[PDB]
Amino acid sequence: MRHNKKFNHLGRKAAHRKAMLSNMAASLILHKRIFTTVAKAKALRIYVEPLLTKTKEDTTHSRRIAFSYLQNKYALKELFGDVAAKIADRPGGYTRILKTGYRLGDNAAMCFIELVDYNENML
Amino acid sequence: AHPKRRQSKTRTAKRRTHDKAVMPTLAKCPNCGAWHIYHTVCGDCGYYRGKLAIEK
Amino acid sequence: MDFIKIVNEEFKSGKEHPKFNSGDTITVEYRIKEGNKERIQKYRGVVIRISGHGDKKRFTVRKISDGIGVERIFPIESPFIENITVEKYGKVRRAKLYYLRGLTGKKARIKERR
Amino acid sequence: MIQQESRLVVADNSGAKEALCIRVLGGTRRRYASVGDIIVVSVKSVIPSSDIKKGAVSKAVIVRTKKEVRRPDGSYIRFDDNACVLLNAAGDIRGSRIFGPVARELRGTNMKIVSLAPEVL
Amino acid sequence: PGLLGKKIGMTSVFSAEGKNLPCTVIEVGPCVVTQVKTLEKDGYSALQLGFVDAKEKHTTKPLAGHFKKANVAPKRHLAEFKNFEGEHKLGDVLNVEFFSDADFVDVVGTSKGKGFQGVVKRHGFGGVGQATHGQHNRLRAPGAVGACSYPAKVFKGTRMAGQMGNERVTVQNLEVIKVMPEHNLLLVKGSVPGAKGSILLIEK
RNA sequence: GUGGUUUGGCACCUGAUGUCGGCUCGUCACAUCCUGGGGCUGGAGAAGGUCCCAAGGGUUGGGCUCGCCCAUUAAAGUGGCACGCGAGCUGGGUUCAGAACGUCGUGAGACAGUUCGGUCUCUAUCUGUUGUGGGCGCAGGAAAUUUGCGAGGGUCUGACACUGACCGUGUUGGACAGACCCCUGGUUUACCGGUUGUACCGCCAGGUGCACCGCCGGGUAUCCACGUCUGGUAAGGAUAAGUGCUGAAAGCAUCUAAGCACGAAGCCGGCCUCAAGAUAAGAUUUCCAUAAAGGGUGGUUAAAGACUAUGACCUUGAUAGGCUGCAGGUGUAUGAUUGGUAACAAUUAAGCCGAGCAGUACUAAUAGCCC
RNA sequence: AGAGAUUCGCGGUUAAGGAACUAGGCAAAAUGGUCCUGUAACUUCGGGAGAAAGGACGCCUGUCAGGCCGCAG
RNA sequence: UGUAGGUAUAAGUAACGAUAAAGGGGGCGAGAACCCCCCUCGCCGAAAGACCAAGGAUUCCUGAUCAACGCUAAUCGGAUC
RNA sequence: ACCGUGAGGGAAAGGUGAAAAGAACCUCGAACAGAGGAGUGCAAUAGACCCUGAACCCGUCUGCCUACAAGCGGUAGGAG
Ligand SMILES: [K+]
Ligand SMILES: [K+]
Ligand SMILES: [K+]
Ligand SMILES: [K+]
Ligand SMILES: [K+]
Ligand SMILES: [K+]
Ligand SMILES: [K+]
Ligand SMILES: [K+]
Ligand SMILES: [K+]
Ligand SMILES: [K+]
Ligand SMILES: [K+]
Ligand SMILES: [K+]
Ligand SMILES: [Mg+2]
Ligand SMILES: [Mg+2]
Ligand SMILES: [Mg+2]
Ligand SMILES: [Mg+2]
Ligand SMILES: [Mg+2]
Ligand SMILES: [Mg+2]
Ligand SMILES: [Mg+2]
Ligand SMILES: [Mg+2]
Ligand SMILES: [Mg+2]
Ligand SMILES: [Mg+2]
Ligand SMILES: [Mg+2]
Ligand SMILES: [Mg+2]
Ligand SMILES: [Mg+2]
Ligand SMILES: [Mg+2]
Ligand SMILES: [Mg+2]
Ligand SMILES: [Mg+2]
Ligand SMILES: [Mg+2]
Ligand SMILES: [Mg+2]
Ligand SMILES: [Mg+2]
Ligand SMILES: [Mg+2]
Ligand SMILES: [Mg+2]
Ligand SMILES: [Mg+2]
Ligand SMILES: [Mg+2]
Ligand SMILES: [Mg+2]
Ligand SMILES: [Mg+2]
Ligand SMILES: [Mg+2]
Ligand SMILES: [Mg+2]
Ligand SMILES: [Mg+2]
Ligand SMILES: [Mg+2]
Ligand SMILES: [Mg+2]
Ligand SMILES: [Mg+2]
Ligand code: NA
Ligand SMILES: [Zn+2]
Repeated sequence: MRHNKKFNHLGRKAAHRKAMLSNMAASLILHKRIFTTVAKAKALRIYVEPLLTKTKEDTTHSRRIAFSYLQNKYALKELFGDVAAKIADRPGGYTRILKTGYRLGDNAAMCFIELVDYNENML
Repeated sequence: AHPKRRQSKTRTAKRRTHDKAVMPTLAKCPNCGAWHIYHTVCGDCGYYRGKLAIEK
Repeated sequence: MDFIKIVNEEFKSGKEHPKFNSGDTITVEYRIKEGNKERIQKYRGVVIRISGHGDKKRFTVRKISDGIGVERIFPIESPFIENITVEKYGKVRRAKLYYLRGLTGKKARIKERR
Repeated sequence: MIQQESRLVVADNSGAKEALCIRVLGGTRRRYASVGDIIVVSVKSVIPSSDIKKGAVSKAVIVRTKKEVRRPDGSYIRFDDNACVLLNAAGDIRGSRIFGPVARELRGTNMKIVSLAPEVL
Repeated sequence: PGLLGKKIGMTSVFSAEGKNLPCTVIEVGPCVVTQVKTLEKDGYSALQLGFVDAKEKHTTKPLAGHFKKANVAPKRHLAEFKNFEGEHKLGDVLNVEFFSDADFVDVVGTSKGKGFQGVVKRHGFGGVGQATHGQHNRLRAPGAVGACSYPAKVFKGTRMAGQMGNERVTVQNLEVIKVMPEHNLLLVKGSVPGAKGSILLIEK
């Protein structure tokens, strides 16, 4: 049973899963849109949006707490600069997931996840 | 552990009754005019729900 | 609406009590029934654990009588608690003081706050 | 929660020090005994020059238990040891003193003579 | 007789004489009479009741017409009850004051679902052997299922692994503690089957 | 005379019908261990003996290896099912190769003997069983609520008190089962904290990786028992053994042949669950073709789930997430004042998390295609 | 690649009890480092012996003492 | 329980060979989970790093090819020329 | 060839057409991967594994039957 258990293990050990989520968060912050499997993107949406909410308080404390998740200097700089400037005044829902198709090698369901403020044609 | 008898052609086909290939869920593009998977970005034009999503 | 909150308000019992935390030393006055004449008993000891939600909390008090450790779990809302007095305030570094079981004498002391 | 082969501290002034529980009385497949329950014990050690001898089979009533016990008023009590008091054949105390506290549950089980203890809780 | 209800949760209260009691809170709520069944037309006497208000977006046209005949707003859950001590017309309301004089009630619900379960959890099987002393791979195994070549079959009713829970369960003789008609609330002593939000049948 | 459960007799089945005891899971019989109803007694009561009716449910844990002993219990029943069950377990015993003692033999070796050691193979086809779906039928197409032909389950029992007892009474446990998580207690590789070694971010601070989740202390929801509630109960009807009324055959008698009262945990019911493929396919209400009359495919998902199936919601929407607040877990972060020579201590007041609850369309839920 | 049924393999924690398990404590748990005390019967005088059984252990300050922190050095 | 060759059944089933682990962005290409480049992560490190000998015998480098071989695909290879 | 340290053991495998005249060129496709044409030829369903081309085994289409039915699957009756 898994009644009211609310995160995906993603077929990995806990340390591997946390490392992969941190890497995906850094990749999404650096390149504003990335392509990945649907399940991984849905886990990343849970993981990464509380991290973007921490940039609404530009302090040393919030920078350090964000760095505890990220451990990436360039990602931290971009996130507390341009990403924060763009996602100010948006009350959550910073990301969007759109499905695209299937892979040749394993028929994995594919999608891309992006930040809604860096897509112009989607208003 | 071991089949006592070999199966007849009829028995084999009766089991294989329920083997089938799933039909994809295809929607028509009202503007573009082609097939794409429902709830999925139309890869020919890159549009999704009337808005451009993937810029060629 | 909040039906559980309504029920708890409707059946609310007990009395107000002073604030206390784990590590404090308190005395509880408990009403008991010795056959027919209701009496009041005093239980003094250290609070080692508080758990629960809101006014439905339970707290555990540990004392030592005749070299035998005794623990009592009380509901905060209990109508049998006549009075709670905080004899001294203790300084600790954790919520649950389960390490006090394997201690006795001067090794089980807790430093006072002020 | 006392069962067979449990070891208890004898909490009276009869010569016995420790006892081993042989049987929990009161029904087929009855597993656990609590405060106020009657058990059969074997004496495992005595103080020198004692009345009862090491290895004797006797009856006892449990007065202290490590597992917490619930009262109908919503409160609980637990002790640091499991302790019992020996009884003779009729059902009276074999000794004259009780060491340490005793649960208040002992009052309704016809052990008011035990209830003359240093503290009833 | 009885009404429909929704389980909210559990709490603990103190009775008048200082006894701690575990209580279940049920929102019984107003139930409306949607159909009346007769010996002369249906073959038995019963009252059909609807419980939770539904919008037109979630009501099929046959159900909408069925409600329109009884002149009531559409409901979400319907159930029949029997042996009412009185006469009740089509489209009238019953509330939790119906249980004001009752002392004990029976609660019917659907238990929580466990999915596929083995013999140890489903039936309390002892397990084969010990965890050590030569154990290979039968720790949670059923053991023997038959008695050799004289029956030469497994009997019907043999206890095996399978789906556990998610089925209709009745609990009888739950004491009523309090009825709150101002909130449509009923307090019972003990536990009722099902998860929070599940629909119950409360029989007087 | 009966049985085939002991020792035998016969040699009819067998290019393998492959093994004692124990474990697990049962199922059946009654030649009844306990509980229920009775006849007799060399039965005063109290318990006993013997016989009859009765198989519903129960019928402990250890020291030893059929039997003895210890402590209990209402009781610790007897048997059948390839001496039930090794393609379910074990391998203590037993058919094997090593070795030793006693005895027998010139010897190779042997033994009503003894002793230490000594590989238990197989991916389930058919049938069987437990669960769960697809198709069609009933039926021209449907959404609901149902009746019950039948099936399964449930059925145990102690102590005490009032009137060496009849009877009647009540007050309470043990075991077993179902549900549940307010309480107690467990888990909690979500989460929080302390700390050792090492590496990196020139240095330091602050973090982070690895070392069983490094180790240690805690721990919400969920899942649980050691926890909490609930239940078993009477006897509605026909009866068994027995007790009687009226009464001929047989003018007397007779419980019976025509009749009538009783009388059991046993039978049929009441109670719980399933149940119209019950092809004898039942009944009642309402709606009827295309948009969202009904569906399918699809999407957001769930206290529902192996896959399915089922539940909620799909933009005149709170379905899930995010966001803002709480319940709650942990326990006072970073920094600054403040004291100390320092290791550190106090204030600012915590910080982090929040699987639960409430609010809020920021994100994702396109009626597109097909019956 | 998903998903997170049963069951199995390898691991972790567990209230109260503590060998009641079993042919048998099989397996697991427990012990474990350095230094200081202190070590029995028996003996072929070498041993037994690391018998057994106790105590100290982190950081700071000062010529072992004082102080500080933690459930635990 | 006969022999060779071919084809079935079990069955789209067992399995795809150490639980050291992967994520993303670019490139080439008809076609990419797996090929090439970059960033991040993880594993070994008295080795799973670097050498001598036995044994092997062109497997070494480059250009073409993806039929067969590689327990998947492959634009890649200790594969073919 | 393969197998074995070695002595030694020890396979499978023939056939286009009279004549290579062995298919210029076109279409689909990334590609002959394959096919459809065109052309050669008495014949290409003689197209390179090529004469003939059986069975077991595997498909498609057409006709009739089949979702209340129970055992060596046939045999003798017998509607539509
Ligand atoms: K979260
Ligand atoms: K049979
Ligand atoms: K046997
Ligand atoms: K029945
Ligand atoms: K809870
Ligand atoms: K919890
Ligand atoms: K054979
Ligand atoms: K190349
Ligand atoms: K030819
Ligand atoms: K020819
Ligand atoms: K042919
Ligand atoms: K036939
Ligand atoms: Mg897995
Ligand atoms: Mg780790
Ligand atoms: Mg299939
Ligand atoms: Mg479930
Ligand atoms: Mg077990
Ligand atoms: Mg083994
Ligand atoms: Mg095993
Ligand atoms: Mg003969
Ligand atoms: Mg044979
Ligand atoms: Mg067998
Ligand atoms: Mg031999
Ligand atoms: Mg050995
Ligand atoms: Mg708890
Ligand atoms: Mg334990
Ligand atoms: Mg413990
Ligand atoms: Mg033993
Ligand atoms: Mg045993
Ligand atoms: Mg060992
Ligand atoms: Mg053979
Ligand atoms: Mg199979
Ligand atoms: Mg294999
Ligand atoms: Mg597999
Ligand atoms: Mg060489
Ligand atoms: Mg090379
Ligand atoms: Mg390949
Ligand atoms: Mg090469
Ligand atoms: Mg090619
Ligand atoms: Mg031809
Ligand atoms: Mg030919
Ligand atoms: Mg029929
Ligand atoms: Mg038919
Ligand atoms: Na939440
Ligand atoms: Zn379009």
